[PDB]
Amino acid sequence: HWGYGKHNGPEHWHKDFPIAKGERQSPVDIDTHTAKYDPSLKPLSVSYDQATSLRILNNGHAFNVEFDDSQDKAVLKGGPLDGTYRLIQFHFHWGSLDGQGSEHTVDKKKYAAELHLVHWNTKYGDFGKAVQQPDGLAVLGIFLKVGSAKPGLQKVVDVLDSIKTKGKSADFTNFDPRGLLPESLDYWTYPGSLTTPPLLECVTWIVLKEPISVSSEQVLKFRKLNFNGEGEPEELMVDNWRPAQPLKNRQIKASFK
Ligand SMILES: NS(=O)(=O)c1c(F)c(F)c2c(c1F)N(CC1CCCCCCC1)CCS2(=O)=O
Ligand SMILES: [Zn+2]
Repeated sequence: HWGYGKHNGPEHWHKDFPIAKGERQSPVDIDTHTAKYDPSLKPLSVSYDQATSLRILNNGHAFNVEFDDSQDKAVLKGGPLDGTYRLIQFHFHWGSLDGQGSEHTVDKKKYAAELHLVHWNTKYGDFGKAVQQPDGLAVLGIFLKVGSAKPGLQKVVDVLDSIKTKGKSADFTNFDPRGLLPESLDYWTYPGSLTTPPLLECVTWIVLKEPISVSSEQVLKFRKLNFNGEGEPEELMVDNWRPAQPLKNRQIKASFK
């Protein structure tokens, strides 16, 4: 029953998930002036050359591209991380309008969408164990602005009509997530949470400074998806973002000056 509506949206989630009011919730606004450059932060190591995509799923929240995570095929290392984190899936959040849709904001600026590449710390053995740990996940967040198309996004765009409604999936092999990355891997980082229920406080967030551009047509195709299942009243899948949460007793670090 949680969702993004008037009667079941972010404002309501604390009743079923009291951690919603916790000490390390995400997303947050990234105040670029008060983020501290940390010269000890390492470059991010994104190793996606052996990624094995399997499937794309509409789970009633977003669309989700899932990978084989039963071996170290696509991993994230370095940056603020001390472990080796395996890619399990990516998904997006987006708006009804080009001027909203991101979860994180930058100096209060909202982007049209935000890509989340989810990785789990291999020292915990499975994803289900990892989400129970304060250093279980590392989510790489990438902003999307509307402008020129992103060619490496088009294969995703093109399959969306085959997963229009909740519970639909489609085979999605040989997708290369390197086509979704910007030129720079400069980043901000802070400790936070899942941005959807169950809102677990298990995530090291790494948000890239440089957005990617996508076209107005690419994001318009995201907005054709449905929150509902087939045979139910149509509800367009838009505005599936949680707003910025209190930073509380946290410092956002920058890898760059
Ligand atoms: N936004 S976020 O990056 O913090 C985030 C996340 F970190 C995740 F790990 C997952 C998310 C999710 F958003 N989702 C959304 C799911 C999470 C809970 C299970 C199924 C219900 C829909 C929402 C995809 C599955 S998931 O891979 O478990
Ligand atoms: Zn997300």
